[PDB]
Amino acid sequence: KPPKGMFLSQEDVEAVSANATAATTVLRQLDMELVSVKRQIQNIKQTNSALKEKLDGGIEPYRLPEVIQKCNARWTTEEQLLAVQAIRKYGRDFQAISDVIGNKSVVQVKNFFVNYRRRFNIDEVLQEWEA
Amino acid sequence: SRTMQTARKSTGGKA
Amino acid sequence: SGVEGAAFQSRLPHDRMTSQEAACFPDIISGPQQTQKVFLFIRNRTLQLWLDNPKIQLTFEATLQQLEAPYNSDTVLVHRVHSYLERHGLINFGIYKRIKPLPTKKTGKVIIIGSGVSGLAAARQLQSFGMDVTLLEARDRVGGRVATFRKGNYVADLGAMVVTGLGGNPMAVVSKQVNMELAKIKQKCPLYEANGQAVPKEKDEMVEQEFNRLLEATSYLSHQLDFNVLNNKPVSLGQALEVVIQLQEKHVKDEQIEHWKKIVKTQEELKELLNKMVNLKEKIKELHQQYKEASEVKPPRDITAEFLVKSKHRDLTALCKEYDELAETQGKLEEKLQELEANPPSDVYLSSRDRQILDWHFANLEFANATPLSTLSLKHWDQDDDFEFTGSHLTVRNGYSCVPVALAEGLDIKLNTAVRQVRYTASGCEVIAVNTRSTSQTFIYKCDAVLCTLPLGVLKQQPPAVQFVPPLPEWKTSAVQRMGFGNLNKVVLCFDRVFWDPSVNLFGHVGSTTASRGELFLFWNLYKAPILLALVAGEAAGIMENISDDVIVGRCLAILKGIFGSSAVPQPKETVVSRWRADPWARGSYSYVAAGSSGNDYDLMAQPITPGPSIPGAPQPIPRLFFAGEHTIRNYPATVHGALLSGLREAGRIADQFLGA
Ligand SMILES: Cc1cc2nc3c(=O)[nH]c(=O)nc-3n(C[C@H](O)[C@H](O)[C@H](O)COP(=O)(O)OP(=O)(O)OC[C@H]3O[C@@H](n4cnc5c(N)ncnc54)[C@H](O)[C@@H]3O)c2cc1C
Repeated sequence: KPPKGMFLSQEDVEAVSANATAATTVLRQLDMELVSVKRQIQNIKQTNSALKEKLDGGIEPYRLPEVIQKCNARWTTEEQLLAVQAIRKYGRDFQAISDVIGNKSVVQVKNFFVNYRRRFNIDEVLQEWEA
Repeated sequence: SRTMQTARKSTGGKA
Repeated sequence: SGVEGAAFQSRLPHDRMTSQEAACFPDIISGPQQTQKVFLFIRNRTLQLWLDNPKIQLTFEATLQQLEAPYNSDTVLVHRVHSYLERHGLINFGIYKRIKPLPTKKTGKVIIIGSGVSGLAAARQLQSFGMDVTLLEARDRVGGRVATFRKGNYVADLGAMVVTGLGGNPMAVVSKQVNMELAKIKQKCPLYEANGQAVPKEKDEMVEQEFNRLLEATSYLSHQLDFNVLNNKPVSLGQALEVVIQLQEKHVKDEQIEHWKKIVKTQEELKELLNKMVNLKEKIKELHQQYKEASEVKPPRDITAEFLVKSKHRDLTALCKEYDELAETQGKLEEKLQELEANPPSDVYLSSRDRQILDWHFANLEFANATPLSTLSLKHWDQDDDFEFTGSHLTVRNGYSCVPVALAEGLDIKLNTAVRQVRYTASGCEVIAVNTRSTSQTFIYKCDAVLCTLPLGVLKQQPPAVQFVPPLPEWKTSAVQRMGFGNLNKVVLCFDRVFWDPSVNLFGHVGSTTASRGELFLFWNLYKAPILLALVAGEAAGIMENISDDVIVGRCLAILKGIFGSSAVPQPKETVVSRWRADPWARGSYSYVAAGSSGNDYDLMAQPITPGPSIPGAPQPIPRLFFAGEHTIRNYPATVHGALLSGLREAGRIADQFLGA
């Protein structure tokens, strides 16, 4: 039952007890620990100030307009040929493939893999992507 | 002893 | 109740028999419950009767008269109870009109050493029991450490000053028997710091709360952690407080560390993230160039070149996604950092001013125990707390001396007679004293019993002022050595005009240093005439005794000028400064429970001495040398009422031995 906010463990008491100036020793160790952590902070905040400078301007000179293209069911030769290349670059990342092609949903791409398996040697293309 | 305190009677440690 | 309140006012449990009662009434306490309640009622009623009119003797006959049935049934029981109460001083103590005048045939002879309150009280009782009593007193007056200053209309006490509550206090009875002008003391006590300015209310309350928390913690350290020995030496209250304060300082520092440590953990997370973002920004830069180049290839183009533009577009928006989700994470860690930067824990446990004000409360503790806190037993300093009386504390406006003077009425008191040697043997005692004004005039008093009420200070004196022959046994002298005998002093300042707040009885002055914390730390305005009274407590008390009155009065006036203004504070008409440690008949102010001692030492001080037999193989002698005084009473040490009570106890023990129970 210690008073609430006083702090008094057997352990901490023994540490200030067992020597004539363990009191003032404990308190200097911690004073130094505190001084050293404060200079650690100055190091790291000054390091981070310099990094936030090298990020000046964001990525806003390098950002690209949103192209909101109306999705389409008919496969052009152009679109088929974009796909076979997209499959060669990206894996089965059906999302990526679709984003490249510009007007095919993730399902349409998924279907494409089965519909043109034989004709676009898609098994050779994924074997080629892995090596 | 503590009982002698008239001004600002200490309470800490007394039941 | 009225019967139950009589028990309370006599420091007795109303519904239970005490140890002292068990001894005289073994048949009743080992007997059936119903008879105990009859006893208890008879006891409580007889006390009530005495307490309702303590100015006249209460006889067994008048007691029996006023009981109803079934309590007046047994008339030996009523006689046994009445006699017990009279013998132990619970009734017919103090100053009262005797009904049947005192029998002129005196049984037994007692010499009482000292005519302070313990001695006077014992003397009255012993006379009333029919003994022949003589008191030897070294001073030119009675009262001892009740010492009242008198000059003109100025009246101020240099020793005992305050009745510490009437609830349970035998001085209540004495106040109905003697005109003490008892006046309630109001609790309100503002502190003024060294500059002369009120401590502001919020700080005052915070330091006081911290003081009591610190004290509570020393108690916790003592009782729960058994922190009572350190370097093979008993722990003092002063040490314990130091340790507790150090651990609060430790925690303040541990808390800062922990806080700044989580600031670094968060800055290092941010560092890692900012590096990740700087690398990705340069990756985005290059990849934008690659898309720019690929799209500057004007159409018409083959499908690999169209793919190049499209694939780089996708890759560049995907990386712009990552960097957007990372600057989210950047923004939240920067908020967390501004929060911790603005919520630091405390810089210090206590400021300089805080520790000064804390020291005032420590000085107040040094006043109470009349000693530096480094001398107090940690475990036992407050061992008498449960017997605190209830009610307001009161000034004795007549001067407390009115009490001993009244108690001296009709007693054989020899003033200016300093006891030098006490001799006790199996056939009786002789006390050898001298005249304080010419030390060659020697006196020899022969008696059956000696009651020693010499102050603990005097008993401690080395080389001794009083020699015991044979020497006191080691059990007594060791107790005398272990007990503390403290010091405390008073500066009385008498003025032509009141320049202070007439409705405030008490005000503090906070010293600049720990060393001087006791120095003129508390002022009292208690009297009708314009008097202020300042205390010198703690380490200051001993040191201030070797400084002149003019200087001490100077430092008082300096303080008071600071508080009320230089033009408001005239030079006082009369001044007085007590020097209790230097007084050869006191050698200090009052006892305290020293480190290494306990309440049990007070009981050892109270035990009478029994001499060896004169001729060998003679039967065991009776006790010859008895002890009373403030230092002899475990439950009421260091007080006027403890002294009074200790006298009553010894008169009874002595009467039991020499007049028979
Ligand atoms: C500064 C101060 C303030 C106090 N304030 C209070 C207070 O506010 N309230 C309270 O209840 N109590 C207070 N007390 C305590 C109270 O004064 C004592 O506890 C009480 O008066 C002691 O009574 P006593 O009979 O035990 O000893 P004392 O009154 O000292 O009586 C002992 C007698 O022995 C005499 N004597 C000494 N040597 C010899 C010798 N060789 N031969 C013959 N006689 C000798 C002394 O002169 C003295 O008369 C205070 C004490 C002091 C010192």
